Amino acid sequence: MQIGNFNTDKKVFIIAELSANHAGSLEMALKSIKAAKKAGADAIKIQTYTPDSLTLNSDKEDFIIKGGLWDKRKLYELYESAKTPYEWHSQIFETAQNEGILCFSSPFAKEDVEFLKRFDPIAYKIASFEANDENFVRLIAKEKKPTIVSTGIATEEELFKICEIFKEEKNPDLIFLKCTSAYPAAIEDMNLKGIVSLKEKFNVEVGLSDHSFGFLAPVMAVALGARVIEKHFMLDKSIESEDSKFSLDFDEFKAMVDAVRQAESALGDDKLDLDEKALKNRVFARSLYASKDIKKGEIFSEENVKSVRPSFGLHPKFYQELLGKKATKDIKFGDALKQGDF
Amino acid sequence: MQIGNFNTDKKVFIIAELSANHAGSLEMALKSIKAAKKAGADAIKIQTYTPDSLTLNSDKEDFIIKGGLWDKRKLYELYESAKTPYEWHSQIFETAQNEGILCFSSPFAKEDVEFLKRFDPIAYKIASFEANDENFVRLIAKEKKPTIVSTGIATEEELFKICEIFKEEKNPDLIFLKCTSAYPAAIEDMNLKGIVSLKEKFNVEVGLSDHSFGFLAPVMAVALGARVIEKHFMLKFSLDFDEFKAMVDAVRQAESALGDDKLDLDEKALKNRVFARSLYASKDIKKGEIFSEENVKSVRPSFGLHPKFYQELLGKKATKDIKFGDALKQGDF
Ligand SMILES: [Mn+2]
Ligand SMILES: [Mn+2]
Repeated sequence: MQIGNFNTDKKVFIIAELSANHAGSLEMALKSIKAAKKAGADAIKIQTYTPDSLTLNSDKEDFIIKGGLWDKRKLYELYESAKTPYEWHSQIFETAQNEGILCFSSPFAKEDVEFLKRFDPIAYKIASFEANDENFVRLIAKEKKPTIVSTGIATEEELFKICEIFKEEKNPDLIFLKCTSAYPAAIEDMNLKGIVSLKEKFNVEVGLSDHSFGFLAPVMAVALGARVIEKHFMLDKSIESEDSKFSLDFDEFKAMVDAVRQAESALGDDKLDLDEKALKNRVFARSLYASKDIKKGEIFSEENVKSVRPSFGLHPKFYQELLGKKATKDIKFGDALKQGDF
Repeated sequence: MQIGNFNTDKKVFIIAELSANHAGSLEMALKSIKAAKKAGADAIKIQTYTPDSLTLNSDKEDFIIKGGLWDKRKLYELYESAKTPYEWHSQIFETAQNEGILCFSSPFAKEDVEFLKRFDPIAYKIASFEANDENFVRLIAKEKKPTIVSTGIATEEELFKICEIFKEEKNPDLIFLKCTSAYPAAIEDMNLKGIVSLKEKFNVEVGLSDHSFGFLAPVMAVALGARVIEKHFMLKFSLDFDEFKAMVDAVRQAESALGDDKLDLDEKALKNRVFARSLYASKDIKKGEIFSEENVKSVRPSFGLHPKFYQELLGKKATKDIKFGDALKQGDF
């Protein structure tokens, strides 16, 4: 299957999430896009929403944040500061095109999709929190583009309902991501084998949305069959934002890309053919040799035939058939047995 | 599957290959066994052979080594110096029990197996070079013990014959290892996907014999389904105590991060579902007003109606006065 011009069955699709790590600056946003391409990412993912896309402008208990940096402010106000403006989208997509990196966005409402259609995005991203919204999922499926869905909070019934919707809307490019929580979350809670379970149960392509640090999660995801890797990206390590705690800077993201690319090539082939190095080591494989001198007409036995290294003699499969036959030639001790010697 | 007292379906069986890294001194060998437990290995594997077990005492071209440290010497001479003497096995096995680590050996001839039977080994190891010897494989398979086999040089036909032999001799504990060559071997040449193919084609347990440095091969092997990791240990391609301990911790890190296939929501996943989408009143709604896009909005948090009701809810009438920002519930329509 293909995302834009990218074959995800040949290379792992590494996505750098621009997220809110532009810190409200278009200059930092454009600087981050070219650096993600320099880091080795294949696509940049921005978030397209307005506060109306996400929540309600209300003073009620449900809509005020508890305990965070916004310990008593509104959800509408939080999403306002972290929003990626519509005004930047023209420059963001064009800057990604100039740098050669792919670009797509994560919408959060119907209005964001209608705005995104003017860019004709190669793919769509459904965040974990919007996965249980069938009407939103159906609206994105009608776009007939590869859709990546985060399964962080979705139940199996909801994941099954997502599949039926994509089959209903005749959209075959559905990808499911396993989510890993950000530290101090423990490694035991990663459950990276859910990548395999997601592929088997729902017959979709699978990937990893990694909010953890290090190489354990992305490197194992490649081995587990994940073909899309998503990591949050920020240009600077002092660029404080709403996601700077679990994001990667240019150095760590480039290092993660190299770790994932090494895993890809180290996955190699299923074929059990003997490589050039394996054939060089097969010289010292077991083979049948003469463990004593054998005159013509003498019969072969355990006493004059021995399975030894190197492999220049008869293959050890001949041992039972060879035993009891008569030598056709004079065989000195240490001679490699050949066909015709018996 | 159980190897001795080790249950291989719960934990990855990490084997430290002592090989000839004792340098011909029993004092160094016993120190290596004590370090394997500190590194986190579950078993140490020694080699049981005499030069007769491997090759012939001959000066002919076939039996002289080319290009190594033994650039023109005999194969018989190399195996004589690198041998693990039979006299050491008793102390080696007794040291393994005292340190709490498992111990088994790699035989290379019939005579070596009969010597090992006095120790009742939990498992046997067939080196790659002996994998094409069906008479040797049949002899080891008849021991009815878990047998780990290196597929480094074995052909597909030979691997099938090993399975047929183990099926013939009714020994079901057959394990195949994928081999990775040592430096200068490239990462591209690893072909670690053969771990899965070995499991699929031959219906055996799979493992990794790693001669490479780093964590790429062992950590990926855990993800690929390997339940045996084999590494050479020394107190050129071996690992010291620090490198082996670092690899063991890396392998155990991979195990815990593998987790479950189960897709149930964990405690952390349930905490984040609070911020899932739900149906709320996006305007004030008087009793008897019909619901529409203008007065119903799917938003965060999740305290309102589940978004599945959006199609059914649209067009129905409110049964009560609903204010803006109110979570929609069953009975509001
Ligand atoms: Mn994320
Ligand atoms: Mn080895």
